[PDB]
Amino acid sequence: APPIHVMLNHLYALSIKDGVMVLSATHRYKKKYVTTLLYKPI
Amino acid sequence: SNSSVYTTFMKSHRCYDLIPTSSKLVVFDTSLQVKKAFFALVTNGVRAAPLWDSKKQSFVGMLTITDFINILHRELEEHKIETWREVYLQDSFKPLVCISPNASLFDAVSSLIRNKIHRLPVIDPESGNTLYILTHKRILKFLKLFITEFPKPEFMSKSLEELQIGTYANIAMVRTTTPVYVALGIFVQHRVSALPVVDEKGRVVDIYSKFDVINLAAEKTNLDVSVTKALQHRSVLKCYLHETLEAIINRLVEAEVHRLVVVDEHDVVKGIVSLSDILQALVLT
Amino acid sequence: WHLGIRSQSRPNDIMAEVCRAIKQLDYEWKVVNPYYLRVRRKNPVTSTFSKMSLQLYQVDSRTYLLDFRSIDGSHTIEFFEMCANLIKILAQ
Ligand SMILES: Nc1ncnc2c1ncn2[C@@H]1O[C@H](COP(=O)(O)O)[C@@H](O)[C@H]1O
Ligand SMILES: Nc1ncnc2c1ncn2[C@@H]1O[C@H](COP(=O)(O)O)[C@@H](O)[C@H]1O
Repeated sequence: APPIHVMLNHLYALSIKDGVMVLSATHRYKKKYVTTLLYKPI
Repeated sequence: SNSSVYTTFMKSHRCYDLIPTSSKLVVFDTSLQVKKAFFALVTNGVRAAPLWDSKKQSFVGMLTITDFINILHRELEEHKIETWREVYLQDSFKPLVCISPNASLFDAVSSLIRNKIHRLPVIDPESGNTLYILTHKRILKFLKLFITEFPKPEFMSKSLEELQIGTYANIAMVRTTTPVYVALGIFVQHRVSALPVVDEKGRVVDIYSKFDVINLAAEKTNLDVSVTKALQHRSVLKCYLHETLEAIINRLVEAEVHRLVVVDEHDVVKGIVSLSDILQALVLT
Repeated sequence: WHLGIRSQSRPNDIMAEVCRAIKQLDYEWKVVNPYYLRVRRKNPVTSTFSKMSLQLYQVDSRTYLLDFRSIDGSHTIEFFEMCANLIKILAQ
């Protein structure tokens, strides 16, 4: 049966709200960490 | 190089050096309704956001309060960022101004000034990722940490008058009785961040920013109202020509404000010294 | 903040659906595992490649979790867009 800061590179999302979708993920650049939030219309 | 240590210091450090160990970056897709974008800006507590165009598959610039000023000066909320940038052909006329993580801080200040902008996206040439958004504010803080812990150049003791840093002519201002929509007009015309508010004798009694204008617009309740009446909806740092550049830097940085209003003994506005003025003085020269 | 997306259907169908979805998108995929994928996509505009990995976990007695993970224009944003397209089809 299917499998059961590792969150790195994984996709995260806020619940859609009033037409807009918010995607987010933490990526690493050298020794720094950037959590990016993208606001995009459905 | 004591009298040019700061320029050398800025040349010797990369933009990557002042990026936090962990930071948050809010990005807007250009097809976002201008209304939603603003609320997104508010709820995340930021002033500006990089713009990603899905059609072009590229970052095409910044969404700043000035853009809202332009739009408002001219349904407005219902339209998409794209649409409004199109009206001004923003992409073509004023293309994205960015910088690499490995570029020097000196290049960051140079670029900010030369291009008369306030937001400078740090973009990795390798991945094309926007890493961080540079501001005079942030750069000055960084510089400060070095300033108050390294033997200061004699010119850091010289006064404001002696160094002639700041703008002391053509000063755009408002009067307490000035209608907000008039202030709006002088913002677009003079391309200036904030307006000193002067009383009947021309004494400064307040400051008025683009942010104030837009916040009032958000409330949606005409603009005819004077500036002081509008300023009551809210929720003045000044300097003298005989104060040391060091003392001005200190006041500007810990107040975490964007500029000081240079003023008379009677608090009559003589001029203005902004962060960009300081940077240009410390670094670019 | 929710990690990935969820479904209470059957792992057979869930995986079947994603592949049907992946197909519409005209995306290259490679079954490394019955419930673990690997996707590619040449960028029609920048002419570059971007790749992510799908992986179906299991959360409770009857629920499943589909995980999106980026793999080392804009890498990050394109990762968001690849996912956004998938999640759109899946949500139909
Ligand atoms: N990094 C940048 N690249 C291109 N345009 C910008 C950048 N930063 C600001 N602008 C534009 O310059 C104008 C003034 O922005 P600001 O000086 O940041 O208030 C606004 O219309 C912005 O859209
Ligand atoms: N109210 C104003 N009137 C005229 N010039 C100004 C005013 N505010 C700022 N400046 C100047 O405009 C330039 C950009 O400043 P800032 O917009 O504050 O970054 C600086 O060199 C300031 O000296």
